[PDB]
Amino acid sequence: DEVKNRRPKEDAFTQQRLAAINPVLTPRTVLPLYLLIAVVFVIVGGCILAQNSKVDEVTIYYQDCMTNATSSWSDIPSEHWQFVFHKYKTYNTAPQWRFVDDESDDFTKQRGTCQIRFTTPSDMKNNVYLNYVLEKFAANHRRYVLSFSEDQIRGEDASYETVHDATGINCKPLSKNADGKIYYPCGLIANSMFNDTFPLQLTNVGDTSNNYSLTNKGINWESDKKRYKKTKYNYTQIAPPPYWEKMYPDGYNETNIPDIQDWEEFQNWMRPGAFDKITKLIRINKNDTLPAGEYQLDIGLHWPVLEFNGKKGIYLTHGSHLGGRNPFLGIVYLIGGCICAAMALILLTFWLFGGRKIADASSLSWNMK
Amino acid sequence: NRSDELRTVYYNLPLPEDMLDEDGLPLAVYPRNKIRTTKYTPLTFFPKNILFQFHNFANIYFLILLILGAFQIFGVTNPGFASVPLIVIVIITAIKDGIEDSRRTVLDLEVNNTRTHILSGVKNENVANLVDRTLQPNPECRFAKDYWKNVKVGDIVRVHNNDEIPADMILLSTSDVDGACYVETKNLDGETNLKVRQSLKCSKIIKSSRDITRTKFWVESEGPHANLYSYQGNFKWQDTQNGNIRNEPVNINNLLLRGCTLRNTKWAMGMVIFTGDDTKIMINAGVTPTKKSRISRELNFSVILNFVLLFILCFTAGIVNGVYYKQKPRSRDSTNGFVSFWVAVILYQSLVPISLYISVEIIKTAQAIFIYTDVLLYNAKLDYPCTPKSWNISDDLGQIEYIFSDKTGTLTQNVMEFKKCTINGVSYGRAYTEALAGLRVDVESEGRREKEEIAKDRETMIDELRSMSDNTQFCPEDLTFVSKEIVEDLKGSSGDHQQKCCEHFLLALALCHSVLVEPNKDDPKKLDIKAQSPDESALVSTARQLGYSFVGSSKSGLIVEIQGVQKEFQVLNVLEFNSSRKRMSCIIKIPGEPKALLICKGADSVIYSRLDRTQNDATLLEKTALHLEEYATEGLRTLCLAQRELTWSEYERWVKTYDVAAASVTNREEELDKVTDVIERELILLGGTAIEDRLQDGVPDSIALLAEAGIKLWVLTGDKVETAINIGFSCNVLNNDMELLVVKASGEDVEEFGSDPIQVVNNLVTKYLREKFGMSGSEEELKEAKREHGLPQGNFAVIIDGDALKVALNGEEMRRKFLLLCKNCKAVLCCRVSPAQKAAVVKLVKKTLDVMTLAIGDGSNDVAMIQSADVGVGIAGEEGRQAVMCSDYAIGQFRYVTRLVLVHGKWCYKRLAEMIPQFFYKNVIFTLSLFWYGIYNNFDGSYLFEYTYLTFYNLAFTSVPVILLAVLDQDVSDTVSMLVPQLYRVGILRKEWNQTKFLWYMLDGVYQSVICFFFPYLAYHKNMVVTENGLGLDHRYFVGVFVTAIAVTSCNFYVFMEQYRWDWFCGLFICLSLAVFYGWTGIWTSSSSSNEFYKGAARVFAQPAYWAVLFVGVLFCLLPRFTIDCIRKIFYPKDIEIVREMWLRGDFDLYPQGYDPTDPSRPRI
Ligand SMILES: *[C@@H]1O[C@H](CO)[C@@H](O[C@@H]2O[C@H](CO)[C@@H](O[C@H]3O[C@H](CO)[C@@H](O)[C@H](O)[C@@H]3O)[C@H](O)[C@H]2NC(C)=O)[C@H](O)[C@H]1NC(C)=O
Ligand SMILES: CC(C)CCC[C@@H](C)[C@H]1CC[C@H]2[C@@H]3CC=C4C[C@@H](O)CC[C@]4(C)[C@H]3CC[C@]12C
Ligand SMILES: CC(C)CCC[C@@H](C)[C@H]1CC[C@H]2[C@@H]3CC=C4C[C@@H](O)CC[C@]4(C)[C@H]3CC[C@]12C
Ligand SMILES: CC(=O)N[C@@H]1[C@@H](O)[C@H](O)[C@@H](CO)O[C@H]1O
Ligand SMILES: *[C@@H]1O[C@H](CO)[C@@H](O)[C@H](O)[C@H]1NC(C)=O
Ligand SMILES: *[C@@H]1O[C@H](CO)[C@@H](O)[C@H](O)[C@H]1NC(C)=O
Ligand SMILES: *[C@@H]1O[C@H](CO)[C@@H](O)[C@H](O)[C@H]1NC(C)=O
Ligand code: ALF
Ligand SMILES: [Mg+2]
Repeated sequence: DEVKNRRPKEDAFTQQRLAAINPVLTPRTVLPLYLLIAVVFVIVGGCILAQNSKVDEVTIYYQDCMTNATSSWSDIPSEHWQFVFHKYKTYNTAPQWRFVDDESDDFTKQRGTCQIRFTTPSDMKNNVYLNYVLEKFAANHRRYVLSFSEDQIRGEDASYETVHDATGINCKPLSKNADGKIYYPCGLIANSMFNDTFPLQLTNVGDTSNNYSLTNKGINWESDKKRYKKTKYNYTQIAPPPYWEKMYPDGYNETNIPDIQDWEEFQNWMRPGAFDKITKLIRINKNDTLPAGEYQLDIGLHWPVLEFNGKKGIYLTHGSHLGGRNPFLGIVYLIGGCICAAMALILLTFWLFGGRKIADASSLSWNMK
Repeated sequence: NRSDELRTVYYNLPLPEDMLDEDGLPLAVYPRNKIRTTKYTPLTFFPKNILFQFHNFANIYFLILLILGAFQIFGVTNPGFASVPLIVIVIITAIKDGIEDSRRTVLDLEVNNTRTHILSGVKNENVANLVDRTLQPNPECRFAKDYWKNVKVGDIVRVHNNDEIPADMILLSTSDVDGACYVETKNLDGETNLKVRQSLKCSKIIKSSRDITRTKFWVESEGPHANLYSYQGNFKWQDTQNGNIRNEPVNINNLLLRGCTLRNTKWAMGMVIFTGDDTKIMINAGVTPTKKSRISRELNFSVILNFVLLFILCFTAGIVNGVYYKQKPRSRDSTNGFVSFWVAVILYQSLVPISLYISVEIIKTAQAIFIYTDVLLYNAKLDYPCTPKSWNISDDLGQIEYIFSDKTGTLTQNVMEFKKCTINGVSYGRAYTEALAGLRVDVESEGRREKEEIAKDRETMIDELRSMSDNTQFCPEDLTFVSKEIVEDLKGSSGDHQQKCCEHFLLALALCHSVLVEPNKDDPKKLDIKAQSPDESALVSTARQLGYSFVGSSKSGLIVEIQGVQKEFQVLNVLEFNSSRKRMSCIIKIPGEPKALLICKGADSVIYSRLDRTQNDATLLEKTALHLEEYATEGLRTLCLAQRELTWSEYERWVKTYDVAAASVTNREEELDKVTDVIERELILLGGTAIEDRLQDGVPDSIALLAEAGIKLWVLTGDKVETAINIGFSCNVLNNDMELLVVKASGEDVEEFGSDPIQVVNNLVTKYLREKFGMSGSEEELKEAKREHGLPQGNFAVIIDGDALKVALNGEEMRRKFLLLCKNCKAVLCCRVSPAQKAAVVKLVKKTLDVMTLAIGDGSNDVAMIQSADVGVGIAGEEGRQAVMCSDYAIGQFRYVTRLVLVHGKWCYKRLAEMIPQFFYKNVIFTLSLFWYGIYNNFDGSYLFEYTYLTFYNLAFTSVPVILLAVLDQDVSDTVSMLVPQLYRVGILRKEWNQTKFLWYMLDGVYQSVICFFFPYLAYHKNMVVTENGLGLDHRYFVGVFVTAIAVTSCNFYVFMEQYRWDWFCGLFICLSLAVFYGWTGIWTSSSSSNEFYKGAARVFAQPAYWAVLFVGVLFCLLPRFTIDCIRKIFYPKDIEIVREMWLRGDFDLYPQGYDPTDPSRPRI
């Protein structure tokens, strides 16, 4: 003899029934937002401007000291110094500067000492920063940035393979010298180390009795030292970079290994610049307030700058809660607030004077034809 | 394929027992019965999928940059492992497509694992007077278990009632004499009536199940010769009395197709002839194409535009190297130009991030799973929700402008009934329609009142009939009659003439029928009724309910029980309904004084032509005629009844002329037609019956919504033209004042336009386009018809036959003229259309006037246009399971589409239209920043950001908000979108997304990147020491991280602002994305593997200057676009914000989220 569920899930999320708040672009609820944003940000921009014009700074350009100075104190050409002081807006007070030659050194391209005497009509509120600024010196090229090896930072005895045949981050051009001694500082970053001997003190002019001394130690993050350790090489396979021979005619002997841990300035130079203008911290002061008066600084010139038409100078600043002194933030805040207010007012006047009905149920597309 | 070389298969000629080869013929090429409805072959799937994915232009350039990235001799470091994102995206695409194909294959397997049985137990020749009564049948014959997997040419199959057809079939033996079986071709066409199929005349005498295996013969049959209704076979057999071979030819009429089903036959054995692709459904099916989305084409156009941007940028960026490279300054230590360009292009490698296609497929899969899980589309009547089969197509729905439907299961179910009748100009029965909407806004209250009145009338009709007497088989499941006056006019309160007329009308309603009465196999008490036609079954059920039950088919007469008393009539002759006659008649005899009675049911035109107009009272006929005309112009389909009385001599000479003319041989058709004409020229009409077909739930309102939303729809019909016409009038599609521009090729018009159909249709189209409306012309007309994108105008209707449409579609001039005519019209109906014809016309309408269409339908015939419409949707359920094989989507019933396509389509069409600008903004903001930074360092090719950023940013930081905006966006509420579907006009006019919009966002991104770079750079430029402590900065990576944080927060805020639905979900992910950005930066810099930074968190997030620059960047990223949008809102107010404001004001407040079409009782005021 012959003989011949699947209910879907019902949840709030499954049916897309979540608590929603549809935004509304009606003027009566968005104009207050415009007004409050405009006023709050224009007043904070004004506060930024006020906190920005409260710091003084001085820049002195001495990249051409030998060709323009004499053995006596001479006035600084106008294109080599720029002052900002909130106390005095017309404080020109052209300082003086001179150069003295040293015959003990044979590097005729860059040798000697440049002395700058300058006046200060204000005081530095227990915070002094002396920096070296550079221009027309490209320090961000692709191979230049990578021209170093992180393995040497830990102090391990890297081999030629580990420094030249490594991954994309290695010192390619200056891995090895002519004889075959591996560089402990390898690459262009360490080879382009600067040769401007900055003093550890300030030579006062008015009060030569108690003239103040600076301190370049501790100018980097304390925790960051935990990554940089002492060299652990065999004091025989290490040679200085070819541009470092002036500091070591023989090289590294048994008692001259440069401890990276306490060398903050070299580590600071290991942070290559990004733009055409480059400056790093080299002198810091937080012990005592710097008083007003005349001050003299002596700088040793061994690092060539003019051979590539570059420029160098010194930059002294008290510092501020907004870093260096710059009015650009105040300008953009002010212009943003002003343009927001102007746009709000102009949209209001079109909406009122030349404005139609707020909403019509018969103005839609199908309602003409 | 195979056309000639007919296959000769033996039967009842056993092979020798000592050696067998399990066949009677040598080996030949054998198409397998397995039906492959999937996309790609599982064995050969990878190359097809890759080549389909290879057709884009972004993945190929990713592949070449990974390949050429290593071919450069010491130019860039060897990738080694920097190639896995391409691998993972291609394998995840392959896995998704493989899961889709796995679902298709498991569906095919569960279809093909049905049940079939073939007899065995005795020695078979293949696999283990005329009639004599000497051999006793062997009791070993039992039905075995068989599957559709192993059926092939050379096999016999036994099929019973309520079973489908395994393949193309030849009728051998049926349950009755003469071998006549009844089949529905519903999957092939939407005909209502059963289809008659006669078996072989040689096997019309065998009765017992063993007598089918008592004669020896052989079969000569040809293969599929690529035809639809043509077949030639030869059955040859040897006689036992004399030695000779006698043959019989077999035409198409004996051939049974595949996509059919057997009704009203207990058992039938047949011979398998065609297997596999030989079936007509496989011929008309197609190849189930890739079904590739439209938006991806212009997405690839945008991608190649970005490639051109990269090429033009690096063609002027790399040229600066040479004016400084060969010049001063230098204190560091052609082919060089080419390597500089190469390093620049590998630097700017993220203008088009790889995440594009993976994000697109993730969004599409999320949309598909949400569509699947949507409970508002669940069809609880048969436990099947809306299932998206192909998940690649979930974005094309927004541009749906044209709708193509069928009659098999789309517009209506397979049920009809009786509602109204005219007896002597008196109406009986009442229904509910919307025909009073416009004869002179409040129509819902009247509709509800009428529905309540109909319900009350039906209830009281049922009550009166159960109370006045106890009918034997009275059940309310088929009582569709409403009018109660029938009882008191039968009681005798309606005079004598009207009483007799209504009594005879009711009697004739229960006599003219081709139905056979059979007892129910479940309960003998309540016998079931199985008719040769659905309208006949409905009429028989109504007659059973009204107390004139028809039981039994005696040798001379039929049993009729009136109210309980049973009597047998005396039927004399029956003339069956003919497709060309449009009339079916019966001749019976009543013993008094005996008298012959003729009653014929037919079409209105034929009934009115066959009448006695030469003498009459000029009142009854005129009132009946006016009732007929009013029903026709309301849109009712009806039949008419004509009787006549004959004396003894009249009956005698009628039967004499019948026996001498129609009972003859040699083409008795003309003689029978002449006899019927001469006997029915004189007739007396007695009234008319009206058949009514029930459509799907919510068809008229759905059609109205689609029409008012700008989506002008079409309906393509099958069986007959009058069926489609009355269906259209019943629905709210065809209006009475609407002009019917009927287009027929072989109608009665020919007597004044006789020529070939080409010239006939040319003259018709010229007289249409010159007289009523002047737009004659082709090229200029097409140019003007390109630029409308949908508008309902013209208020006319066109009806076209299959031959007319094919002769207008063959030629290109005819095609464009028909396209112009159909664009001018709004009610295009196509009838007698073959699957190939409708596929060709849908291809033409898709190509010319490029518009994205839909082919909703049901059956095995509509696939031809389904696979053409580029969006696949079909009616699933117990009624149709064959179109859903190829359809992209498969609905429970048509009532879902009218919401789905009207809501989700638009939704996604906007969601993606917003996601694409966000995705091509989030990469420009990252890449043009590097480009701008390059101007310092002079395009040397130095990274500004961390090496891990270029691979981790687009994958973790700014990816989540864009994806969430694309997926969980809600432009408007579903209820409000359904209430006002005019919003769909934006998808109709495609103004939302285009090249101008792309250029606007590209300029905005360029401006954004300009700001995002120039702000921190100008903040630094004075001193390089803006950090509140000096102590060391200036490194390229720190300015890079500042600008990347600015860019990512700007992108997140911009996505949040552009999002139309601010919920606790998208905002939560935006906040967590910002938090994870900060946390990952901190945790990466506070680790041993932080080689360069080692201090990023302390260097970045401890500095008020960083917060100030972030805030000012937020200002300058938000204000410009915000104010432009605010200005545009007043300048060119898009309808979206106006409807949103109206919604929020409270207009649509009392309306609940759960919209229901069956609730017109909303208290508006
Ligand atoms: C290698 O060992 C060296 C001996 O310790 C030393 O290099 C330099 O050796 C000279 C030889 O006496 C020292 O003296 C020089 O400087 C003094 C002034 O301090 C002069 O009076 C001497 O005449 C002579 O010019 C140097 O002081 C010494 N260099 C340093 C930096 O101390 C180093 O220890 C080793 N080499 C290096 C490069 O450090
Ligand atoms: C002496 C002059 C001619 C050159 C030196 C001045 C430098 C600092 C200025 C002057 C002209 C400037 C260029 C003007 C045009 C362009 C093209 C632009 O798409 C990238 C920036 C770039 C390349 C500028 C770079 C800086 C530039 C070269
Ligand atoms: C070199 C010249 C010819 C290039 C064309 C520049 C001018 C004509 C185009 C480029 C950008 C355009 C502006 C883009 C944005 C807006 C803001 C809108 O609210 C008013 C129109 C306005 C102000 C357009 C005015 C015309 C415009 C300034
Ligand atoms: C933090 C600290 O105490 N540093 C001192 C330093 O001031 C001193 O000059 C030096 C003498 O060798 O010894 C160090 O330990
Ligand atoms: C150096 O500068 C001084 C001061 O202006 C000037 O007089 C002198 O000519 C300069 N020397 C040059 C240009 O060689
Ligand atoms: C202070 O000035 C005197 C001038 O004779 C100089 O010798 C001394 O070195 C100066 N102080 C310091 C700390 O150098
Ligand atoms: C003064 O400066 C020295 C420089 O080494 C430092 O060690 C000391 O702590 C400072 N004194 C105070 C009170 O800060
Ligand atoms: F159902 Al058809 F042509 F057969 F529309
Ligand atoms: Mg219908």
